[PDB]
Amino acid sequence: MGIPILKLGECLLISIQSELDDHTAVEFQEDLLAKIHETSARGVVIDITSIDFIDSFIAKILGDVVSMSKLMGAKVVVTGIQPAVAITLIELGITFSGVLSAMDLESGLEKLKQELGE
Amino acid sequence: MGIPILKLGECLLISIQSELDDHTAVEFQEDLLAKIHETSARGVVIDITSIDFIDSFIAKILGDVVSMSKLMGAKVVVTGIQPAVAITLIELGITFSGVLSAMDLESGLEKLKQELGE
Amino acid sequence: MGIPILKLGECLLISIQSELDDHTAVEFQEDLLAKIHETSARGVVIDITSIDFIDSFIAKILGDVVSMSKLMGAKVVVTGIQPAVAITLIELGITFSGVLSAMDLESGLEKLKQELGE
Amino acid sequence: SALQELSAPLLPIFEKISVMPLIGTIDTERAKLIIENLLIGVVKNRSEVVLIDITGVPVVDTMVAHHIIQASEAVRLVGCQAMLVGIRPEQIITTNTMKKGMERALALTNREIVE
Amino acid sequence: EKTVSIQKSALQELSAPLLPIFEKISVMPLIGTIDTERAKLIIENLLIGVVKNRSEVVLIDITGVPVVDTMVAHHIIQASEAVRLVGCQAMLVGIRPEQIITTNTMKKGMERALALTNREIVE
Amino acid sequence: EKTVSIQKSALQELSAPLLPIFEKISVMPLIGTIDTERAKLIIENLLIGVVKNRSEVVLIDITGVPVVDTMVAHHIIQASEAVRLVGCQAMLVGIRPEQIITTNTMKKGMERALALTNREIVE
Amino acid sequence: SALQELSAPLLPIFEKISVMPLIGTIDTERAKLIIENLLIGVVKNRSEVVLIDITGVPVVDTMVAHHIIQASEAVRLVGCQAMLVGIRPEQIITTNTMKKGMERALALTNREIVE
Amino acid sequence: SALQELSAPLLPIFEKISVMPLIGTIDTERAKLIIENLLIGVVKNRSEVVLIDITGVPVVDTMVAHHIIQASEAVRLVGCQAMLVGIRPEQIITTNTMKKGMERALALTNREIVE
Repeated sequence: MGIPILKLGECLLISIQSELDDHTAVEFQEDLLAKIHETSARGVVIDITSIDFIDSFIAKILGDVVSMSKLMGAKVVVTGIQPAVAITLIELGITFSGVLSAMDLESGLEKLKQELGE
Repeated sequence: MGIPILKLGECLLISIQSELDDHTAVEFQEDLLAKIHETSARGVVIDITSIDFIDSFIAKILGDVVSMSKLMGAKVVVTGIQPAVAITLIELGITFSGVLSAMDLESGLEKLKQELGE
Repeated sequence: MGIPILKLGECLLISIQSELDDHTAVEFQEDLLAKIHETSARGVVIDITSIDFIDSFIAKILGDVVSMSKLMGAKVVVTGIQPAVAITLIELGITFSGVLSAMDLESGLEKLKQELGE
Repeated sequence: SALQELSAPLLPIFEKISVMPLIGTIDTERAKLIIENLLIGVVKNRSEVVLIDITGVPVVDTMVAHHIIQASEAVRLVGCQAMLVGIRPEQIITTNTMKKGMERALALTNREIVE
Repeated sequence: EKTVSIQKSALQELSAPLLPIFEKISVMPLIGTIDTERAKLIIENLLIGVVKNRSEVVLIDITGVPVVDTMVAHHIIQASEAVRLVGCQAMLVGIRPEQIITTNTMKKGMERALALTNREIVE
Repeated sequence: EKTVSIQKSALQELSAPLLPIFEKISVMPLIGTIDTERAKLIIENLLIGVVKNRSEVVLIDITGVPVVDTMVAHHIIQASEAVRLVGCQAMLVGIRPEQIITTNTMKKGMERALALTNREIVE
Repeated sequence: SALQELSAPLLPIFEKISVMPLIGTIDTERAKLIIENLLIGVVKNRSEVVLIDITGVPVVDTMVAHHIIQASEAVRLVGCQAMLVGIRPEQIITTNTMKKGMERALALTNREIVE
Repeated sequence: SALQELSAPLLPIFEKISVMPLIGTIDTERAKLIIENLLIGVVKNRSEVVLIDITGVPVVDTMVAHHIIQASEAVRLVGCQAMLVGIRPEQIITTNTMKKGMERALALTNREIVE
């Protein structure tokens, strides 16, 4: 009801608009893995460009859906992270390695198809 | 708050989850045509697979942007029409000529990437 | 005195003779870094073949000036560790990985030299 | 006077830093990140040629050097001093000179300088 | 009377399809079955030691102890160098209070399983 | 024996490798386990199905009724293609009071699985 | 018992080790490290194929398979038995059989065999 | 004690003999001949390079050297010492050291080594 999935030749996509609570994300966290069961995948591409502030528990969720989607087989790309979300709030207790971040959704595909699926 | 529209390499992939009324339809109509001039584009892929019922006051709004975007300067394709909504489209009776729709968002981008900008 | 630095072909075959004092190592620590800063090099070849006894702070200082000259931009190696000084590193839990050790000064030259251009 | 620096050569932007030893200028990572996302940011330099020295906390400066990798692309500290590193109480890439720090940055975009 | 409990342990097969090894588990991942790994390890050195495929696609779900099931993935580096882990479930990976190789399905697992043994399946 | 002897009826698996789908029958040899083929033929056409192994290489023995086992081997020519029968034991083939393709071992069945569907093992 | 059984070919020194179940036999660490620079050889296979079991001595065993790397090429523990992988309360390269670890041994140090 | 210092490589299966020069230890005849059929080894080394000296042993050590030629093939002694060859009233191919006995052993069974 606001979070679409528009899979594109074994490569999924994710748009994320402005969220306000972690009760949205728990209904969302099951929806991504329920899609990656229904179709085969090689890399999901999470796009968080439209977010300027992040709850610290939501950063635990968005830091988790990386590792929820690594075990299924697919890679992840957390593309288009803004400054103000990244600079002083992702200095928290993350372990972001092997994440393959990108700059924008057009170049975010070709940093994934250059690695996997081709 | 709004219908999530993203962009891809020289294409736009708008996906529709659900609506409320004509007020959300004119707000989405103002969203897409502004964005296609807010940046540059040549092909719109409208995804309407998640809709099972459309009122006659709404199908003209999806009759507007399927023909107001061609005059704007980009070719359009409305992939994945459900069989329930496809009955009342022509039971009303409006030909989607020049639209060249497809079955799913993967195969929708096959023709549009081929036709303009090979 | 005691610690010569040679500057042979963009490499520093610096040797270490029978020296013992941690205060000499502090006197040594500035001599290696201020040489490679003022004279731009790419790989330092330390040589500790003569030393058979070490203090705990020597393993910290030799644990420093490998990680120190790595941060200055030099793939520093360590050549010819004696057995008895390698025995007393299984108790003092230093973590000499990413230090690129070698066997002797002959093979320790081309091992670094294969890791830079040639 | 608020000025830290910036430049913009061919594809990879990089940034100069002269000597300013304090912590209250956290703008040097704010004004970096608010402009790195504007243009198409790739690997960028720091060039601490004249900087002696940051006193007690470059943790703010060296953890944001990790956070450019999550924003766009990696970073490189070009030419630290012999005393700036002088005690290490706590990775990333580095280079000694700017003239070859730029050279192995164009390899990260796969470009070489022919005649 | 209790012949059901015997031949309940020994239903973790180790068929050798193309000689990496294969395996499959059903829904019984309780802590009493430590033979889910110690009966695949005693046979692992017996036959050829190249990559294992566990294929636990029907196992819903492990209870709270994966440190008998995901410590062995860092322990068949021993005597086999290797290990994958094929097709987890959504509520199964919902258990993450806290690397190794994983794959969506077996027919994509068997492709890169033959990459480590350096062989192709073509024509 | 409340739910253990019925959960162990859901232990006649069908793992799904590369396009020939193979089975692994460990121990369920009595006449009451008719479902070793019923839970095969139903799930045969469910996924995309071609020639199917059985791999009963550790099993002793079928008692007096191969009607449920080897007569139905002619019945998976209907939905699927011509099934094999991999590695009978020496005490099993002695029971012949009374064709079908068979194979001595498990890896050799996959050597002629791809000979049917025209594939090889290269590199 | 002065039993160590070196038996070293050209570059790769290796070892054959039966049951030696005491820390009083620490000399398989001492004689192995001293022999490592008496000949210039960089690969060391281990071959603990017949050894079961050990309880409180991997502190000699694993660390001597760790501190060869600071003096030579990496090592390989060959054929850890099935009653040995369970006792691991706490990496490197390793293998299964003795003749196939030797085939992997030359590949790391720029050599191969032909027929 | 009861000990077999015999590794198990490929077809050049070799051995090692340390100082146990007493005739009661006949197991170096037993645990080599009885292990000889259990794995297919064509050529066979000894490497008795350490023990000095030998008085009542070597009739066993030369009946071993002619119960392998009739078992499979090509035993070879590797590196006898200087005192060890004083008065030997008792042929067999031999060599000088372990790293070069192997290359006269691979070449006997028509196998080669390149790079």
